[PDB]
Amino acid sequence: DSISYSNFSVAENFQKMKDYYKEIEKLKIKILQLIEAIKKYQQHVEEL
Amino acid sequence: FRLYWDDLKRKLSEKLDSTDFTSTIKLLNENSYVPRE
Repeated sequence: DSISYSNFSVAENFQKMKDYYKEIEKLKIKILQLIEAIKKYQQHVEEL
Repeated sequence: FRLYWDDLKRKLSEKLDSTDFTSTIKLLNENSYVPRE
C-alpha cells in the first residue's frame, strides 16, 4: 500500500521529464540551423 | 426504562472505544476509489 499511495506524483513528474526532453530535441535541430547560417555569414564576409 | 444524559455519553464512549477509523481510511484510499473527480 505504501507503493500504491504514491503513484500520481511519480506519474506527473515523469510526464514533465518527457516534455523537457522533447524541447531539448527542438533546440537540438535549431542549433544546427544556426551553425549553417554562421557558415553562410563566413563565406559572404569572404566575398566582401 | 429511560436513558438520561450522563448514562448516554457513557454509552457513546463504550460504543466508541471499539470502532476503528484507520482501516476505513485505508479502505477509502484503495486502488478502486483513489482518483475521484
